[PDB]
Amino acid sequence: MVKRALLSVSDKTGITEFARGLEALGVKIISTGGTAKILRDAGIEVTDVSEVTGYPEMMGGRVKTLHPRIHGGLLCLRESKEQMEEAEKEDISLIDLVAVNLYPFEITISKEGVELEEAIENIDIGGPTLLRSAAKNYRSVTVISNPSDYGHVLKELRSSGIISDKTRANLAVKAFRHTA
Amino acid sequence: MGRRKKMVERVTTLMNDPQRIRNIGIVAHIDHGKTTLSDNLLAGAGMISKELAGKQLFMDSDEEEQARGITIDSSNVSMVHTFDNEDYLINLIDTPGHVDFGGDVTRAMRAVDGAVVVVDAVEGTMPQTETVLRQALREHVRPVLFVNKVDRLINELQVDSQEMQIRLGKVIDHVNKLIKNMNPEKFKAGWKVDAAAGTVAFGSALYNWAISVPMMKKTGVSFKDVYDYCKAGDMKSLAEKCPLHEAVLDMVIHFLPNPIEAQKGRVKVIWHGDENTEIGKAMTHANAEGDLAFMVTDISVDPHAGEVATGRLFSGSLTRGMEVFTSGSARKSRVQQVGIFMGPERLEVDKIPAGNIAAVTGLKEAIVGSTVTTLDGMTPFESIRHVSEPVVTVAVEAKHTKDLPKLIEVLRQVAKEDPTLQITLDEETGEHLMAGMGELHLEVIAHRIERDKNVEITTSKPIVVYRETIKKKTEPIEGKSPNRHNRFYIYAEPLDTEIVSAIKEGEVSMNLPELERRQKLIDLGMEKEEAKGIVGIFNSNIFIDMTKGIQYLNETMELVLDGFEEVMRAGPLTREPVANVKCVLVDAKLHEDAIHRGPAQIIPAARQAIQAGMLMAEDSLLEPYQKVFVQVPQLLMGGATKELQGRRGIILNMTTEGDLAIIEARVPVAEMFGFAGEIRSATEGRAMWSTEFGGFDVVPSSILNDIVGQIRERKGLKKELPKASDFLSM
Amino acid sequence: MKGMRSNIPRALNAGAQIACVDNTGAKVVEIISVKKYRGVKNRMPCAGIGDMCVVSVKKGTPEMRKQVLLAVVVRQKQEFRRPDGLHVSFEDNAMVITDEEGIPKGTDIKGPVAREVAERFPKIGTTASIIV
Amino acid sequence: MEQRKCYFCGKMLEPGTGKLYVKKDGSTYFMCSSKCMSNFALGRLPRRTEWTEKGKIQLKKA
RNA sequence: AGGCUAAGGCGUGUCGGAGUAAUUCAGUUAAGGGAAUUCGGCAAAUUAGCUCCGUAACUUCGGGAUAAGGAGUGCCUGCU
RNA sequence: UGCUUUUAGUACGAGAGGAACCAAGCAGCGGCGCCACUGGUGUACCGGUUGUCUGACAAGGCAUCGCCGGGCAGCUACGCGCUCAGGAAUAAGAGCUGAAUGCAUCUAAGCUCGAACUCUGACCUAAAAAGAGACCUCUUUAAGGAUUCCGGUAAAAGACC
Repeated sequence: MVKRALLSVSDKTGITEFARGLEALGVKIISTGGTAKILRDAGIEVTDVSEVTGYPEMMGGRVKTLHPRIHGGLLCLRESKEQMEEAEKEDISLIDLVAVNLYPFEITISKEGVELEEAIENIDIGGPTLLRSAAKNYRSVTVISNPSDYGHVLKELRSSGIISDKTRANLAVKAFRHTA
Repeated sequence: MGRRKKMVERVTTLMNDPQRIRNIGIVAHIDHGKTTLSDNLLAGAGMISKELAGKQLFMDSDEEEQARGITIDSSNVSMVHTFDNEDYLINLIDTPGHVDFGGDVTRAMRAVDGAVVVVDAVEGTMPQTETVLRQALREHVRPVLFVNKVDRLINELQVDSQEMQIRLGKVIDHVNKLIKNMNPEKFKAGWKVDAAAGTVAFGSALYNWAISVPMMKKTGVSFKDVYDYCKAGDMKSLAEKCPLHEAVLDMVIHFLPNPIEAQKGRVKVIWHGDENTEIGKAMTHANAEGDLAFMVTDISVDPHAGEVATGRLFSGSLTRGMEVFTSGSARKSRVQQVGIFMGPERLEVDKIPAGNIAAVTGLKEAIVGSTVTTLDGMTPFESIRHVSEPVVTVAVEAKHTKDLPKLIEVLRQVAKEDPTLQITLDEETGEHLMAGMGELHLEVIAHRIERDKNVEITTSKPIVVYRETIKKKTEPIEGKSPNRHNRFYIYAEPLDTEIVSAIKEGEVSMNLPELERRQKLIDLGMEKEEAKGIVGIFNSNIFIDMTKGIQYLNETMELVLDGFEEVMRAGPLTREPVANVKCVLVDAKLHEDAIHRGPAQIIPAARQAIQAGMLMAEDSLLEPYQKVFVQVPQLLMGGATKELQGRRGIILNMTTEGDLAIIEARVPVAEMFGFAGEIRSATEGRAMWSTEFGGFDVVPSSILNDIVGQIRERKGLKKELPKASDFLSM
Repeated sequence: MKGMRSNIPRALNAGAQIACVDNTGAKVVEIISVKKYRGVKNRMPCAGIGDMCVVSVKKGTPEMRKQVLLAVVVRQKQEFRRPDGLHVSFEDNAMVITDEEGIPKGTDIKGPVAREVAERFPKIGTTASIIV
Repeated sequence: MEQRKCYFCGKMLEPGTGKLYVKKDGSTYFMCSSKCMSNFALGRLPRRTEWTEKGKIQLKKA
């Protein structure tokens, strides 16, 4: 089913519960950066992204990773040769659930003149990739950009068992839209 | 049953044979013949198939000493000499006593039973010699005298036999006269040497010949006969008749102590923990069954077998496998392979009991200053620590424009070359701000550059790296986000020095179980509430979230701690890293959604607030000090002491050991400039000085504004004091 | 199998969820049945130190979970007597994944193993860091 | 014949009797009796328990 | 409330008894395992007061809620 | 009644694969007994402590043994000891001799082997075995038995020792 969870949600709302819920059904939580801490403190066991994509991470808070044949795993069809291939490789994981929202962009005019520098240097680059990747998976992998629908997902999983096409679809569409 | 294999078994027998061990060493002045003696000793007793050594400098098992002709640092080898029909394991402590060494000297000396003072037959007792001898003796390491290079006198300077022994006598004299001024109590316990007592040999390492009063008689070979062979090209005969290893190993065993005995007085002098304690009695009177004592003194990182830490098995049998600890860094690592040292290589053996330097792999808690133990919180021979960071930086430039590339790579290597600096390798200006640990260290490295690589470059005025510090407890300052939808009422106050120290110690971490960390802090001083409400530690700064029941703060956290770390990296005043600063968050008005809580809004507010607070709490600077140790003559103390006093020399000890006024003080790093020169200049060239990071200290308020202004200028800042007023804007 | 020197009470019966203490990716395995054990009416399958059980991986990696595997118990809290009259007990129960022959699927075993299993299956002993 | 000392009371384990207790970290403790085992498992320390040799040593330290 | 005591009311409704076996009504405790028992966790066990922190999906916006999940708690000395 | 070692990587087989007699240990279940060891219980006993009463201390009552910790004896298992056979006569079956039926034939007589079966044999019970037993000792107003007394290796009453 859905047994891995890469949740690097910029906005740290709902992740607490979501993560517990997951941990309960199983679903190894492979988050990093902010999320990691918050969860490994609330109690939810979380594994750091470090041991998945070949090389670790950097400047937590936005950057993190950006690995080709790891985003290509989740991407689309994690069970169809060519595509799936990028979710296995060398310890490379076949993560099936992703939720990474993007803190909205802002300019925040500083008292001493517009903080253009910082502004530009806080445009999430990592996020949009992971997101659009997972999103791409109208099939297999499920992406949940929006934080305000953790319920629906959890609900379905808990009850039904596996996620539903209908849902996967909406989720993806929404995620792409969000990156837009 | 190869000769080597039979020796190997012998090796093991001797290992579990502490009474038949001799952990000896070699102590001498530069270019006296250390490496020479060493390697030719190895080959002298033929422990290995001769050829093996020589060409591949064995004793020099590392890579630096391997091109010198005189020993430089530590490691060890082994000899097994047959004396009156009896073999004895002779560990050969490599000597890290070259003047270019401080703590290392001590470290090895605290693993050397005794040594061999090697005095050039011509140049005689030398400054270096004096230093090493006195040191070693201080740490209770009985030596013997092997006047090497007699060959020179005999031939080169065509001296006659009678004169030969007149000169050597005068040396013997000098030797003891010093020993006397070093420790009269030990000179009363008869450690002093004399060739008639077999504790002094005579020979030439480079020619492998060597004699000594006893052997002399035994064989019939007299000083005059020696002179005859030397003058008549019979040094080959000499060598054969009276081997070098022969005489040396005789001194090394017949008059030099074994683990057991050595350990006794050694523990009594060096160690300070109550000898009634088990560990104590264990390592005093030969016992390896007790608490593990394995002070790693070397890390032979075998490229094809991992980190192989080499320490003397003062206590602690080495049965295959053992989860243990260490001194200071007493964490929870194990102990896998424990090879002993045969020849210069690592012969893998099982259980090693007492006085037998062993190399252990799979040891995370194992470096210099760490005495690997199986009894947590092990008492200290000589207190040690582990922290050391760049405090004195210089702006290495490249005058010669046709050198930049070379420079770039040379300092790109300098990193591991000497892991004590942190060059800010840049392209914007080309000025590589090399951050060293000490003005002298800097000077040394810089010199090494245009010497071993020879880049036609220099270095500009060294500058001290300060820390920014607050003075009092502040009043809640509101940090407002641009959009005003977030307000962060926060205050700060000085960080408790105790907590400071322990955080720099590393034990207190943010990766620590609540209970664990909390407790430590709680007793250290941190009021329970705060200890329970901490959420981050940066160098010597903490952000104690002391608020309760604030919606969305749980998540929010990150952005605020970001601002926190930013401001802490460069304080609002002197733009220096903050240190000894603890913040307490008191209120967190937040907007409901995250739209109006995006990092671009949070980060500013926090930053703004913290900075404003710091400035309102009389921001000062911390100046590092640098514990001085001046190994100088007794007599010499007038100008010396007055000098340090004029340089704020807090004397913490003066050790006026007989004819030596070894003053131990503490002087501010910034004021250490020039001291190098003046000390010796005034003391007629008689001042072996050495220093070490004396800890940051609240800069004397005296001329704080002055120091501040200087920094401001140098780092090109504004002349209006960065008034908190503005930071805490509308 | 080869006889052990000690007398081992079969302490763990079917349904027990035991911590798995090797690096195979199985954290908790539930005992399903005991190999080479014939029971009697109403008696649950019983296993002590040195016994091989069929287990189901309840926690751990997704590859380990839901798999029917073979495991060997290496630690048990129920006290067992050595031939010389001394009674030995561990602080917890612990098992390691193996094959039919007794070879461990893992490479290192965290924690002490019993000398009985260390001798009955020599490869478990070599894989284990310390044998008590 | 291995001569063993009770970890709690410090008494010699008589042959054919007594227990060996092993913790997860490989630490081994000889117990002469169920009393000593129970007191060890309660978290009580021998140095604070007066009837044991470690308690007696702690008291005679004064 | 429950427990221990006043006042007041009572010992008022078959005895004795040597292991007083087995069995049975009602209880206490129980190694290791922990629902494998059973139609079914029936029965039993767990938790439990008060203070503080923290509290999800969903919602008819009232709630869910003591949700969940954490920390403290005795005595003595001196006090605000 | 199984597993493992050995036989044996042998016979067999081109290989792959792969036995049997004998021997040893262990294990599962069953049976019988036992309590040195280990575990449980242990309302004998010892301690800590909550609430309350006896004026306080001390010493005591009550609250499930108030609760909590420990525990000797005893009992107990989750602990411990012991628990092959051999022989006879047979079933299926394999043979010997052997005619009817010159030969042949395990069969019609006769004969030898042949099972976890049956019997015997190492266990328990058994003079109320109506054929109601054998032997020895003691003594015939005795031997000896019971009752009373102090008990427990025994015991529901009896009985038993």
